[PDB]
This record gives sequence, C-alpha cells and structure tokens, in this order.
Amino acid sequence: PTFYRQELNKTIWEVPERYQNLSPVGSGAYGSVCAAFDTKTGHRVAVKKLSRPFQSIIHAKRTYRELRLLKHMKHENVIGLLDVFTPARSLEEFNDVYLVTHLMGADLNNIVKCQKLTDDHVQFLIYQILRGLKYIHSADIIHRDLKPSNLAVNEDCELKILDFGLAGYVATRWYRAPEIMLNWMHYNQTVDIWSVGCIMAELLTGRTLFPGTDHIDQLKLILRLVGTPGAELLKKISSESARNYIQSLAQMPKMNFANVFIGANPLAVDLLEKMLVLDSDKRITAAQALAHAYFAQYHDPDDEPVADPYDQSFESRDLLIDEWKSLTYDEVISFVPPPL
Amino acid sequence: GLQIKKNAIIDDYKVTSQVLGLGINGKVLQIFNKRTQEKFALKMLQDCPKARREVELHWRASQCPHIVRIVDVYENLYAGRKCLLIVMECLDGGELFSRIQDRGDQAFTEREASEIMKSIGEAIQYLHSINIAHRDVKPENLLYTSKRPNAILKLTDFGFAKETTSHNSLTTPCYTPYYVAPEVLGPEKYDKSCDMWSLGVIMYILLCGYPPFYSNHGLRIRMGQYEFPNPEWSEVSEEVKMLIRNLLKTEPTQRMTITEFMNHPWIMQSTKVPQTPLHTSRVLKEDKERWEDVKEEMTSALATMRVDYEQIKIKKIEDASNPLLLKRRKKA
Repeated sequence: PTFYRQELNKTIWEVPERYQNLSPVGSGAYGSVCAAFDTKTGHRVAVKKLSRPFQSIIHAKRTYRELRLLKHMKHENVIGLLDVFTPARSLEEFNDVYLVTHLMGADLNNIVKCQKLTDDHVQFLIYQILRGLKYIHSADIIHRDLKPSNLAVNEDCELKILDFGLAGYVATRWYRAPEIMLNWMHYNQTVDIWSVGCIMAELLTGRTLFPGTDHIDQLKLILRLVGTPGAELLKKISSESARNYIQSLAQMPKMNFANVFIGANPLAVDLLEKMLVLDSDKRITAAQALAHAYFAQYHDPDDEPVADPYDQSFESRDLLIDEWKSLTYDEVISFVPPPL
Repeated sequence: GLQIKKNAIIDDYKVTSQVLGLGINGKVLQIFNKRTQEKFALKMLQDCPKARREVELHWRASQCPHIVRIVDVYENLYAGRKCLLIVMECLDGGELFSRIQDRGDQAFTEREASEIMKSIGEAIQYLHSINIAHRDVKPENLLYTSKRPNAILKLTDFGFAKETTSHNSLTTPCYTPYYVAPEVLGPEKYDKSCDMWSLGVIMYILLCGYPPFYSNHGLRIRMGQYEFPNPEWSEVSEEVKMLIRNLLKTEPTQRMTITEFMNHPWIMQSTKVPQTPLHTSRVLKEDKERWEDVKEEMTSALATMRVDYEQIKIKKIEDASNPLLLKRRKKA
C-alpha cells in the first residue's frame, strides 16, 4: 500500500504515493511539515512527520494523547485530520507517525507583522477562535498554549486552531494567564480565554501585549494593565510566597482600557475588559463571548456546535515505552478517513 | 558574481555514495575533486528562485573566515529534476556543543566562551555589514572544520538568509504615554535583530549548558527564567550578564546591534577575559535528550522571531469568501 523514500528535513520521508511534490515548510520544530498535492483527492495538503515519537514515556504518552485528540476533533475552526499513516508493516517496524492535514499557509504570528488588520478582520478572526474554543472546551479539553503562531489562517480568511500536545521548554509566556504561570489559584478553561484576550489586543494594535522577560517582568506588565489584586481575589490565591510579592507592590487600581487602546471599536475594548481579568472564576467564557456585541455580524446560536467528549481510554494507565508504542500503533490503523 | 557551471558534475568530481548526513532538500554526499583529489561535500537544492538566493547570498558570505565556504555550484539534472548541486568545504568536527560536551574535561573556561562567541560574531558582523541576515543561527549550524584543536568554527545553512535594509534604529525614548501607539509596519526590523537574539541565546547556553528558556511545568534548576541561577552563574561576571540581557531584549529595535556587540569588552578584549571555568561541559553531559529539547525549542522560537516573507496576505475582508463567511453574511 505503497510508499517512496525522499530526503526531507534532515529526515527520511517514506510516504504513500498519493502525496506528491513534498516541499518542506515551517520551522521543523515539533515534527517537520511538508506541503503537498494529494492526487487521490486533488487538494493541497500538509504532511507532518512527528519527531522522536517514542523516545520516552513522557514522549510516548504524549504522542498517544495527541493522536487521540486529533482523531476526535471535528470542526470548521479546529484543525481537522485528513489521514494518518505509517510505513511500518507491523508493531516491530513501527517508529514513525505521519499526519496529513489541510493546508492553510499563514498564521497570525506572521500576518500581524506584515499587514495592518481592520476592525472587521479582527471581529471575524476572534470570532472563529471562540467558535472552536467553545467546541474544544466542550470535549472537556483545555488548549493550554494558545498563541498567534498556533492559529493557521489562509487568505480567504478562514482560521483554524493548531498544536495541542500540552492539553518541556517554552521560550516565552506572553500569552499564558498568570494563574498557570505562577500557579497560585488553580485554573478554568478560561485560561485559554486569557490568551484570546492577548491575541485580540495584538491584532488591534500590531504590538504584543505583555512582552515580558522573566516571570516577574512578565507579571509586572500584566499588573500594569489590569491593576493589582484586591483582598477579595488575594484570598483566592494559593501560595504564601505569592501573596507577599503582591502586597510588596505599589497597590494600583485597574485603569480603564478605553483609555489605553485609543481608537479601538469601543465594543471591542469592552470585550477585552471581560477577557483580560485577573480572577478565573469571574472571567468570561468562550460561549458567553460569542453572544457579545462585537460579534454581531457573525453570531449564530444555531451554528456553534459542541463535541461529544471522549474518554481516558488509557491516558494515565502508566506504561513502559514498548507499551504506548502499541496503543498508538492501534490508534493509527484504527483510523478511518473523514467524509470524502 | 557567481558563475554556475553547466557541465555534469561527474566530469569534475568523483561523487561518492558514502553519506555525510541529511538536510532539508538534500541528502549530502561526500565527493572528491578528480584533478586535485581534495575531499568536499555535495549538497543539493531544487532549482527555483528561493534556492538561487540562498545560493547567491551564501556565495557572497564565503569570503568570510567563519562561514562555510562554497567551492562550486553546478546546475545538473539529477534523476530528471533540475537541481543546484552545491560543493562545500568539508566540516569534520561536528556541532559546536557536541565538542564542549566531550572533554577531559580540560575544563571549559569563560574566555574560551568569549573566543567562541567572538568567532560567531565575526561571522554575523560580516553578514550584517554587507547587509545579509542569516536568521537561523542555532547549534546545528555551528560546526567545526575538524576534530583537532586547530579547528575553526564555521556557520552554515542559508536556507533562511535574506538581504535586509541597513537602517539605524529608533533609540526608543525614556518617557512614554500610558496608551498604546499605532504600529508602524516594517518587517525588515526582525531580520538582523534575529541574529542578535540568537547570539544571546547561544552565549547563554555556552556559560551554563542550559537555555534561557522557561519550562512548561511552571516556575535542580535547568531553565533560566531569563535569570542566572547559582552556582553556574555565581562565578560568571555580572558584565557578561548585562550582555546576554541587551541581546535578549524583547524589543527588536531596542535590542543590541552587532557592532555594539563586537565593541563590548567581553568580546573585543576576548583575551584579558576572566578565565574562570564553567559547568557547561558537565551539564551538557547530564541529560542527553534534554539537549534535544533545547534544540527543538530554539528552532521554534527562531521561527516566530523572524518573518516568513513566503506567506499569504489576507484579502481585505469584503473581498473574502468562504463557507462560514457565506452562511453568516446570508443571515446578516
């Protein structure tokens, strides 16, 4: 069911014959990706070869997790799965897993630096991020690492959400909510809503909201916008070392966001004020956000589906490496293409 | 400037089957010059305009001592596909960090780090001065010219390099409004600024053996939160630290430029540099696979720090059409 070796991305790509013209793309950071033409379907698609899939139990488990998700994620605004394959002929030869996804070819990371976005752009973009968010949270999944470089966008403006495997090293946390950063409180799905806020801020401005260096510098910026905590919320904080840093701080109240983002569609400055909020339990949710005014052009209750959550088929059933490399293997052959 | 030869490369070089490794577009093979029997390495790219620019720029760069030298460039058909075969100085030594890894350990001293960093900064100083940004300076692209002590450190792989504007930058002012200014788009500001960030991150690993990156798991420290965790950073001068910090400045325009770098005393005066040993060699030993994660994230971070000029622009919103967009507009 036949393949063909090729030299791509410091690897060795044996892949089914339906996918021609493999032209490498992306950093090659976490799995490498190649654009392609898919003969069997006439469409253009992406093909990523996971890296070091079964090197550790950390990695092995991480791969089975990631596969399990993508098989169950079906949605216009979350990255859907087009095929998954493997050149091995039986568990022994198993070593590599390749994903095939629909090609998009730009992410907000890069768009925000080459294009000045309009309000109408931002309405529809953040609308889509919220649509898939709602669906994802439903499955009871927390994305956990939502940033502009995780959001594939093409030119006819469709957006899709990427890259879950935190649902290691990270070079910056400009988009993580302070809850999960210093682990005081513990966290809602609203952690994700915090990121969405930062992203929207950046679209409207072209600048990154909280470009911080160390966890303090990052924390000192967050607070510079949303004001220091009140005794209300400080009560809800976990640490001892954490509470004291706060009090040790020039206590400042939240400056009104309409004073900060001068020249923003007021309806949006308002939605900002409800996403970038320090208390988890009181941060707006994905669902509630859609029904917000900003998204008047696009809100449609009757077309904002949810997912039927899936299980923990193993997940934490702690196993050796040769273990996962088999559960994963099964998930791979078990795959059935989505509707042609 | 460069003339690409049109003959069969086999006319000139015995193209061996033995492999030097694997790259992006290329499987690199060892080769020999027929006449002179010197040993070289052959790298292939598919022949399009992207490939010819990497080719051009890396040509111009070849006159620099610390950049891997391109010897010849052929255009042949290889198995019926147009290709640029690129012939290159052989690079024996291996990655930079694999070397420091392996030691007597004769100890790894801070002045060594300074030379190693003066090396890379020469490579980068050369490029910027004739207006080229590499934009992919990381560990797997810093290789040695042999396994001997007299080995030179070389910078390779121009897949991402590009020419940019030499443009003295906004020395961003001390007093500023509370409110956020309009962004003036100007992508060319991420070009050179990306090699300076690189310079910082490597220099940091060099002096401790672990990245300045954060960790996923939250706040045996093997990740500087962009801080300098004792003991490793206990001995390292505080002047060095100020350096790492001006290089890792979050802001592209505000961040250190290569000539400001080459003037910095810890580089320039590479030689009266404090000679203290460093934990680098030992830590690098520590966990092997953890290095592998350092490399994966450095690569992903570089990927966001620099501009993909090969990306689509979004239509003006009204000029756009798609399924959801047509459902909603319908009902609106």
